[PDB]
Parts: sequence; structure tokens; C-alpha cells
Amino acid sequence: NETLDTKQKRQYFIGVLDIAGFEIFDYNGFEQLCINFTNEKLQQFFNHH
Amino acid sequence: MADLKAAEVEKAREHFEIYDWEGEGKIDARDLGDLLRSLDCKPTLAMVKKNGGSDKRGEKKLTLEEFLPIFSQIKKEKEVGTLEDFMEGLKVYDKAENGTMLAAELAHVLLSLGERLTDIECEEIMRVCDEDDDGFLKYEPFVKTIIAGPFPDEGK
Amino acid sequence: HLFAISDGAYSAMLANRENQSMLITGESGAGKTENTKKVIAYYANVGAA
Amino acid sequence: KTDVYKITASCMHLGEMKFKQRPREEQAEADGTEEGERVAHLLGVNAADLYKNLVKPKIKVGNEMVTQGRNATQVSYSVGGLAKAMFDRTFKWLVKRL
Amino acid sequence: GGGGRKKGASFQTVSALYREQLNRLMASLHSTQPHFVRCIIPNELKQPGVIDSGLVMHQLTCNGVLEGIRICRKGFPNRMVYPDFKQRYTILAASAVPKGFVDAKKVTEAVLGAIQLDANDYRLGNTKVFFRAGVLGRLEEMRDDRL
Amino acid sequence: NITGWLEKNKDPVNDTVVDQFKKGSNKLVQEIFEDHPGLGAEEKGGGGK
Repeated sequence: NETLDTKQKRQYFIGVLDIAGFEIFDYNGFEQLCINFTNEKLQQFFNHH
Repeated sequence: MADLKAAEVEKAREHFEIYDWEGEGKIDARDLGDLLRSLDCKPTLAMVKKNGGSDKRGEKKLTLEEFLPIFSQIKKEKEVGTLEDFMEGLKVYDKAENGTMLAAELAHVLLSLGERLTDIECEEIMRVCDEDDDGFLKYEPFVKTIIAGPFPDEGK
Repeated sequence: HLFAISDGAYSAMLANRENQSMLITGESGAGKTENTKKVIAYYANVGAA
Repeated sequence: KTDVYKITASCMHLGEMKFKQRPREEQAEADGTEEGERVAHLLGVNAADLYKNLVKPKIKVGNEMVTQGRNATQVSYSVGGLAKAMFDRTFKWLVKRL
Repeated sequence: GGGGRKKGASFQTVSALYREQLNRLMASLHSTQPHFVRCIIPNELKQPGVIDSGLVMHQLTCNGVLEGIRICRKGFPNRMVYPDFKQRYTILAASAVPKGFVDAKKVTEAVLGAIQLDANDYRLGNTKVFFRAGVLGRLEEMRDDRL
Repeated sequence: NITGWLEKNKDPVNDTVVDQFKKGSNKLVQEIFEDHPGLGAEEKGGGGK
């Protein structure tokens, strides 16, 4: 980012979201709860928009 | 009706004689275009091909007796190109309507769209007209000079 | 088509000032990111100077 | 000739822009176009910008950017602001160009 | 000073650090004009060529895809602006409106009536015009035919 | 009378529109907007003076 940003401080900017899908497993810890939670919220980002 | 005054007949001739180099009493389906041009008409190539002239030299020759009907025909026509029809288009070329459009931007599009121009027809018209040291060619006086013609008050 | 998603967004942004975020949805099995490598490559083809 | 009057008369126009209370939020937008267009043409600014972006501008947050709709009175006031912006700048342009 | 923690982090654990991030991101996703692509799994056997329709049926209902198609038809997607007609389109249809500006709603019906669009593809309200799909970018195209 | 002066010594408008007015037409209408001599260019951040 150090080498490939050549123009700090300017707009405009655009985005492409990229994350997994519906994944589940046994040992919940700090990790897997993030994935399904964001898939849900991203459906909700659809609904509200 | 439409018809040609005697003065019109002599002008058509006066140029024709100079155009027919060979002396066949005849011009060519190309020459037809640049004749109407020098004679102070302005048809398109599409108009020439609407009425039987051409690109290439060496197919069909025409007489003045074929030319004067064609000359009488163009005399009926409305769709030549007005100031308005031009002022229409210039106003996408101003990135914010000043009059001062850009020389090289004009160049790219003249090569791209309409009938299509050459490298030569682009550079010649830019070099002929008002280049300021930024390059902001004024679309409207430019058009108005096209409407005026080849030689202004400086006979040059 | 993909390319036909991109151009629509772009000139809209250039007219109306609205920056944007494109978001791919799906579950785990379909094909999300797969597109994005081709989105980036295309965006460099238009984004080129 | 027409150009100095073009930039002068819009300032007579502008305050025609009638903002009105639509209480679901209070983000008013103004009831017309004529009032805005007789300004817009005389500047020859992008109409699609004016009547959107006056109520919804690209809010610079520090240095990044978040869109906002503005509330009724801020907009009325900013429009009255647009008139006082045009006249101040022009007479100062004019005295030097004189 | 500030009666709190200061050097190192605050007492901000991994969770708090990541939660700050987790707010900014979501907000900045709200700050933009979102565009969406929904993608469909064809089977779970990892099989190319094959597709199961029970899986597409169950997909369409849950992710609410049917509902999406249902809203695009009923809505009026683009709440944009009236003056955008007369300013730009003088070039297209010069004698659309004469000397006689009055109800701007009525002036605009006349200009858009000359270019033959009924007032239901572009919907009117009070301030703004709503554009259904194509309509604004058909107007753009109409100018940009001669252009 | 003093109540008000502050706003007459700060002058608050809308940025995005007068910046888009900078991108205006009609020559004279345009000139009225920028730095180079020094008139508008009127927001963003000249450093804090």
C-alpha cells in the first residue's frame, strides 16, 4: 500500500466487497462467529437498500 | 418550378472549362463534387452519391448538359447544413460552454465520426485557424468562417 | 455482463458525484472472488493511462 | 453585454426557491424548478448537479467523504448564501475589469 | 488530563481495536451508492454442467431474490432533477417550449411530451422527477444520437 | 448590535455546489470563481489560517 498508493488524501474511491459464504464448524472461539454474522448483515444490507 | 438564370449558366461553364483539362467537353463523376464546391455550393459526399457522382476517377463522365440539371436539382434542396445544425454539436465539445474547445480533442473526433476526415484535413484546419498558446479553438467563429468561405478580406 | 455492470456505475458516478461500492452475495459454493480477478483486470483496461 | 447581466439577474431570481416543511426527518427540498432554472441557465452550470447536490453534497469528513441530506433551514440559508456569494465576488471582479 | 488509559493503547483489547474498525467499515459502506451481484450455487456435488432446481428455489426465497424482482418492477429508481431537461436538450428539439414559462411542471410536460414520454416512466412528484430504468439514459441517448 | 457578527466574519455556504459552479460556463460566470488571481477556490483546506 506504501508502494501502490501514489495519491494519498484524494477522493473519489470505490469498493468491491469480498468475503466467504455460509460456513459452520464445532470449535467456536474468536474466529467463526465473524463469518455467518457478516453474511447475515450483508443480506440485511440488501434488505434495507 | 426551378430554373437557372443566364448568369448561373455562365458561371457553371467558366469553371467547367478550367476543370476539363483534356477537352472532352465533359467532366467526371468526381469533378462534379469539387465543381459545386468552387461554384459556391456545399453538398456532402452523401449528397453527391444521392445524385450520381463518385470517389474514384475513371468510370463515367458527364457533360455540362448533364451538369446543369443536377445544378438545378441541388437548387431545390434544404438539408445543406445550417449554423444551427452546427451549434447543436459544438456544445458537447465544450467541457463547460465557453466557445473555447480544444484543438486535439476536435482532431480525435473528426477522424472518428460523421463522414471522416484525414490526418491532413485535421492538421490543415487547426494550423489554418486561431491557435492560442493553450489550444482553445473557438467553435463558433470557426463555423462562421466555414460559412464565410476560403478567402477573407485579406486576399490570402 | 461484468463489463456491462462496471460502465453503468462509472459514468453515473462521473455525472452525479455518487461514489459507490459493489458487493457480491452468495453462500459458500457458488463463485464470488472468481469474478473480481477479471473485474480488476478490466478496471485496469479502462482505468489505464 | 449579455454576460454581465446574466451573472447579475440570477441574484434577483434565486430567492424564489421555496423550501417547505415535510416533517418525516425535516430534510426539505424546494418546490419547483423555474426559480432554479432561471438561475441555472444564466450561469450555465450542470442542472443535474444543482438540484441534487445542494441538498445532498459530498461531505468532507476531515479528509474522507460521506454524503448527507441537509435539513430545511440550513438549505434555505445556504441558498440565500448563494446569492451573497455571487454578488460579492462579481463587483470585485468588475472594478478590476473596469 | 483525560482520566483514562492513554499509552500503548487505551485499555483497548483485541476486541475493542477490531470493534473500532468494525464501526468505520460499516459506516463507510453506508456512505456510498451500493451495487449488488447475487450469485447462485448450482449443486453441492462440485459438479460442472449439472444444476438442481430445488436448490435454486430454496436460494431465491431465502436470499429474497423474488422480492428484489418484485421491487424493481414496482419502484421508480432514480430521484433526479427537472432542469436537466431544458438546459441540455435545447439541441435535440429546439421548439419544445416557446417564450412562456409558468408552472415548471407544465413547462416540463410539454418539453417531454414533444419527446413523447408519458409521465409514468419518468414519475413526477413536486421537486423531483423519479426515473425508471432506461428513462434518464434514454434521454441521454436521444441527444447522443445526433451527438 | 453584535449578535450575528461571527457568521458575517465566517460567511457559511455549500461547498459542492460552488465547486461545481467553478466548473461553469459563459466565460464571465466562470472567471468569478478561483485562485490564480485570488477570489474563490473556496473550501477544502488551506492549512489553518
